[PDB]
Amino acid sequence: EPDIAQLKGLSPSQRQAYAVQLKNRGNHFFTAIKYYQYAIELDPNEPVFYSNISACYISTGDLEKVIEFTTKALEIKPDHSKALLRRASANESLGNFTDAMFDLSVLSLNGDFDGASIEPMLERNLNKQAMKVLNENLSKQVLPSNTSLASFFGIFDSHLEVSSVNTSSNYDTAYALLSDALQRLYSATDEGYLVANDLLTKSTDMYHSLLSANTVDDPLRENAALALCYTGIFHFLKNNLLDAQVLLQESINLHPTPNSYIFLALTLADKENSQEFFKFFQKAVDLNPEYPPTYYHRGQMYFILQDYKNAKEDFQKAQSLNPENVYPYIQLACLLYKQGKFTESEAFFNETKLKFPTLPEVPTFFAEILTDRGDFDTAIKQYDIAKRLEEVQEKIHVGIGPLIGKATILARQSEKFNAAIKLLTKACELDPRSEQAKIGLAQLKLQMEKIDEAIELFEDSAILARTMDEKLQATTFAEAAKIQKRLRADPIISAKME
Ligand SMILES: [Cl-]
Ligand SMILES: [Cl-]
Ligand SMILES: [Cl-]
Ligand SMILES: [Cl-]
Repeated sequence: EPDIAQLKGLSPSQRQAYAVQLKNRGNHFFTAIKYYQYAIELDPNEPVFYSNISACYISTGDLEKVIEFTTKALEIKPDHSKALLRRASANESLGNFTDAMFDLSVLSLNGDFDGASIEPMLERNLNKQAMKVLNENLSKQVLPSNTSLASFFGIFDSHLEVSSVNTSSNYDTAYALLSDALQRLYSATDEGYLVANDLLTKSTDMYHSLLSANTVDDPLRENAALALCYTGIFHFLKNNLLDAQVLLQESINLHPTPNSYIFLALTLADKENSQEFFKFFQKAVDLNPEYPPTYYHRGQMYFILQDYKNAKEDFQKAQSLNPENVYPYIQLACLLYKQGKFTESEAFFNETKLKFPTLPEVPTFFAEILTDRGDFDTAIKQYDIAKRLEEVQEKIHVGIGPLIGKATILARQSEKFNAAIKLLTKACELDPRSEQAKIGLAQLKLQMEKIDEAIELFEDSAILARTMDEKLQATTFAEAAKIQKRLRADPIISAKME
């Protein structure tokens, strides 16, 4: 109704004075947008007009307009508390979680606001942003670390496995390759795992071809089942659960074996419903009640489930079937510890050490328990002993586990900080597929303000991580650090961060 174009043609002072009057009218209509817009048309240099309009759009629910006009207020007064809080809210609603965390971060730098009163919204936006990025990445061929692989295959009898290839077929022209793949697998070396993965795939292809012919042997079917079994579990280790189940069932259909059932159970495992897991292991036991790895793997599930009695019996059975394998001893000692029986656990570890004096598995798992007890001094010494034993072994036993355990004690103890960096850097070099090593190193990079390097280690770690929870954890660290990068990139912000 007032003629704004006409008022626009008046002197700056008149326009400024008329604009206050227009804004005043707007404030009344508060009982509005039209009058604030009029005010802005006349004097675009008053943040009050923009902040007032943005309050209108909150009322009307126009989120995009709230962003537009809070931003206009903030261009003039970048620490306008009301505008920062409104823009963060609208941004959170629109799914712009990074922009919400940036404005909430700037807000906290205002000493008028208790950091603790803003942290819950920073945290909520961070978790939303991590889940957004994780889901995007999931929506749009790498092995676990050599340390993890040595651990996974540690229970099996290397010589038994390699010898399980049948040389009596009249049709099997492929078995030398399967024999080679298993020899390389059970070498427990860096080269071994890489080689095993490619050679098991190639073997499986060759068996798929031989099985397609009109003439096939039982010895042949058994070798094909064995290739499929190990290729299946490699799929599982590569986080390809679907192709894992397919090949493992193919294997079982050809020639049911304990390993085939153990590997299938592992692939489909879920502690929150256990029934199928235990049926698969009972069938594995049926196929060979004297096979130690069946009982050991079932004991681990009972352990996870806190069925300590059944876990003890299964580990004892694995132990009695193959007393020369250190793993059932370790788990028995760990079982004692988790039941609050540290003194018995410690005695069991000491007896195990006498039986296996050169194996770093013993001090490594014992150091883990001491760390859990807060006995950081003694844990360091046990990690030191494990590290020295590991370095001199021919095979991988505990891999970089000791370097990680020691660095982690040193890093949070706090001089030693450089010692922690050197340990974790060595660990990353020795076992480049270890997400544990990358994440530990990234945490220290953050503390010395190498944020770009942190981000890269975190993101690489999420791609490496196997479980959804571990992928989400590493994504969360990456997304948090990207916010840090963004804040540090503004020198005014960065000075206030000091
Ligand atoms: Cl007028
Ligand atoms: Cl204005
Ligand atoms: Cl999350
Ligand atoms: Cl080590």
